[PDB]
This record gives sequence, structure tokens and C-alpha cells, in this order.
Amino acid sequence: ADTIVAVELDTYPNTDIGDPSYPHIGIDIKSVRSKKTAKWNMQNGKVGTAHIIYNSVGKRLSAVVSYPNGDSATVSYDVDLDNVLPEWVRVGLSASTGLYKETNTILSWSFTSKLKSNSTHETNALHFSFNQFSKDQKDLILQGDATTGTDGNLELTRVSSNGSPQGSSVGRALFYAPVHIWESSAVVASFDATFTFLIKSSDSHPADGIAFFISNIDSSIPSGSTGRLLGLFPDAN
Ligand SMILES: CO[C@H]1O[C@H](CO)[C@@H](O)[C@H](O)[C@@H]1O[C@H]1O[C@H](CO)[C@@H](O)[C@H](O)[C@@H]1O
Ligand SMILES: [Ca+2]
Ligand SMILES: [Mn+2]
Repeated sequence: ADTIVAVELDTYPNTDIGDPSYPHIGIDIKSVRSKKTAKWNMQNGKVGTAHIIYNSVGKRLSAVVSYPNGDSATVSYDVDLDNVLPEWVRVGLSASTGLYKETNTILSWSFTSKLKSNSTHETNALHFSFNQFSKDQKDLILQGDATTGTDGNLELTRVSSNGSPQGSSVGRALFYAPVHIWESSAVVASFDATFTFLIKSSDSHPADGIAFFISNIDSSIPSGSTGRLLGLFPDAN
């Protein structure tokens, strides 16, 4: 298959596949069944901010998701990503809807990765930030239903003209350039990502969520990965 490391903002409890009974954030290492989760209050129609942070020294993948009123949830998981991810990856955002739906609107996304080594701050680095997306965002690989629009946003999943999110949708956006996420001779490999998002739904139980993910460079939406699989995984194993 792909190799996926992800931080999921999971809006819809799929308890039959190990989701906690409440919306949650989670750290997913090669499985949709998060290695760690934290209860998350998704604030319908509010703009949230997710931060993901890791460095190869601490070997701890951390995420926090917050809303302007100060509510937040955080999850951290100890993992040496050198032993999980390929050396070269692509980084992306994914989202899905299913029977129930929600907008999976990304308003901004930044990412920074650095590899530092042996001597001085002699280093390879990648940093990108999108605080606006354009209709033809050539440095994004859009997959599935993901679109960017003149409205400055990245709609990961289908939204109708009337602004209504659609079910059975899956979409991703990957940064165009592969990222050298680790290297054997790198003394420190660190990355951080931030994205802001607006999940809004008229469904009493919106679904399915948004994820920041890191994958093999040729990662594509696995078949049948709408709904609970968040566009990341081919199955719920
Ligand atoms: C009830 O289970 C479906 O919906 C939830 C909420 O969206 C998903 O988490 C779950 O994966 C299921 O989605 C599948 O089935 C939906 C129809 O029942 C379909 O719309 C989805 O695209 C997906 O196949
Ligand atoms: Ca879920
Ligand atoms: Mn989950």
C-alpha cells in the first residue's frame, strides 16, 4: 500500500473501528486506529487551528487543535518517525465526508521541515505557507474532490454552490515538492505544520474529519476511503 502518518481531526465517532465515542483528535501511525487520541470539541462553523510538531531528537509527535474561545485538545505520541516514514515524503491535508457531512474548508496551511547536521546550522529546509489559496494553486497536488477557489480557501471535500457540504466526499491536497523528512546523517530532523479550518455542518453529527498527513511521495487516495477512512487508509485495520 501507502505509508501514512497523520494527525486526524475526527468529527465522527466510528466506535466499531476503535474511535472513542466522541469527536477527537488522534495520531495515526500507519493505521486509522489512532495510537493516541484526545477528546475534541469541534465548534460547528468556527475557524479552528491545528498545530502539528515533531522533532527527531524528542521523537514525540504532537498536535494541538484550538478555537478562538480557547478551547483546545492535544495529543502527543512517542514515535521515531525515521522508522515509520520513508526518507522522502509528501505532506498533505486530507478530509472526507460520508453518510454525514461537513465542510472541510482549509483557510491556511503552513509547513516547515528542517534537517540539521554534523556542524554549524548547515541544513536543508523546506517551508511553505498558504494563507490564501488560489483557483489554480500549482504547488498543490489536489486529489479526489479537493478544490481551491477564488474565495481563497481549499475545500478538501465537495461543497455545493449554495455552500452546502456533500456526503461521500474525499479530497486531499499535497504540497507539490517531496520533503526530505529525515536523513540518516541528519542530527536533527524537525517539522511543524499549522492549518486553519472551518468545519460547518447542518448534520447533527457532522462527519468525517480532516487530517494532516505525511506519506510516501506517490501517495494517492486509497480506493474506498471516504467516510471514516478520512482519505488516508484503504481499510480500518
Ligand atoms: C454510517 O457510516 C457511514 O457514514 C459515516 C459518517 O460519514 C462514515 O464514518 C462511515 O465510513 C460510513 O461511510 C461510508 O458509507 C456512507 C453511506 O452510509 C457513504 O456515504 C460514505 O462515502 C462511506 O462509504
Ligand atoms: Ca471517525
Ligand atoms: Mn478517529
